[PDB]
Amino acid sequence: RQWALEDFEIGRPLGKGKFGNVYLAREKQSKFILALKVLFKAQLEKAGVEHQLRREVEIQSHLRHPNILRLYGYFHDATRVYLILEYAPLGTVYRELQKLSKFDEQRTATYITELANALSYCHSKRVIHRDIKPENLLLGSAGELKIADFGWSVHAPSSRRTTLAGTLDYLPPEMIEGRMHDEKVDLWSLGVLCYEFLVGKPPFEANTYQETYKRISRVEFTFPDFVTEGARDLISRLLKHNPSQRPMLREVLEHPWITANSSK
Amino acid sequence: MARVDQTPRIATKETGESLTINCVLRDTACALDSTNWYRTKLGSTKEQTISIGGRYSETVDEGSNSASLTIRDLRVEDSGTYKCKAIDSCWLSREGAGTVLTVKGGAAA
Ligand SMILES: Nc1ncnc2c1ncn2[C@@H]1O[C@H](COP(=O)(O)OP(=O)(O)O)[C@@H](O)[C@H]1O
Repeated sequence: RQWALEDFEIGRPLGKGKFGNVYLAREKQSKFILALKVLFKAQLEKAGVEHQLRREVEIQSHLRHPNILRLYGYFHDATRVYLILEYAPLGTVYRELQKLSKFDEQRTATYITELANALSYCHSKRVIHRDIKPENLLLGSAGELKIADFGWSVHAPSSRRTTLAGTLDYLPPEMIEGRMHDEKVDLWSLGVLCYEFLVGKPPFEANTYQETYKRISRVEFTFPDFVTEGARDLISRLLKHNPSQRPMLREVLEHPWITANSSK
Repeated sequence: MARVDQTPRIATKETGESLTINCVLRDTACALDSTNWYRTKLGSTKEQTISIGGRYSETVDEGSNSASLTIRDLRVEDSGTYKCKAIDSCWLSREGAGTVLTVKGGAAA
């Protein structure tokens, strides 16, 4: 593999991941600033996810969209794998939500527009994304979000059961109840994120696994009084137990509440 | 001297027929266990993922370092260039040289 560590100057850590750290870096010839994600092979192998990562990195290499984090390339040495990534200078949406507590309708509708645009592009490339979490949404220099999780699928439908994530909070009912799933997961994700952006917490959050499982399966959620009628309409249309009843992405992008509030 | 051998390099089929494309990673102990399939339709510039399901199916033969893609009930729309692409167990990029598929006849009609 042709890139090598000696091609890069390394700067401060950008953060720590499950399998290594991510650093700010620049390529020596062009001085182009980027992020270098370092993963230890032995840790990937320990967790038994190295094969899956190779599948995902290959898929990611083809995706070129302003709201999808760009993978520029990769390389390896005896102990590590290096991913050469687009540097996102404004951090995660997760952190932004921590700082602001809740987003207003303009910021929310604009973010939902960016996600729907990204997901539309993905459909045109026939790749499926799985659940979307705020900690895996990064922010570019102009404040535009970037899907950063490499969580792609090429089986429609899929019976897959990744990821042993943190909670169930971002998973659709078909994924937690053990049924087949496909592109319609997209719309559930948009509903969960739209709610979380406006309210400050995802709609099925609970103190126990049991209660969260039940609320997702039953689609048990309520709105604080300040959530407006248009937001309620969109979110309620998105969070359908039956995936086939969820809207098309075009319907999200054309929803009156989105077009009224989105800056894009 | 590792090479991916993709066959057939050229295929002409009639509508309703089936096509199997094979990709084999030869002359290396590196394993081809992670193959994805891609297509650029004839006349188009957009490469697309071949999503598995419906008319599209795929197999892997770990013992022979191979992978296959089968398209059944071929349609004129299926005409285009097809490639297997993977990152092998040695973290090295592998791609087949491609299958140029032409679907002509046999009834439109
Ligand atoms: N491309 C990037 N640009 C800027 N910051 C990043 C980038 N990738 C990761 N980070 C930061 O590095 C931290 C490590 O995250 P990540 O690589 O997503 O870990 P994991 O592999 O455990 O998901 C993240 O919290 C994020 O804040």
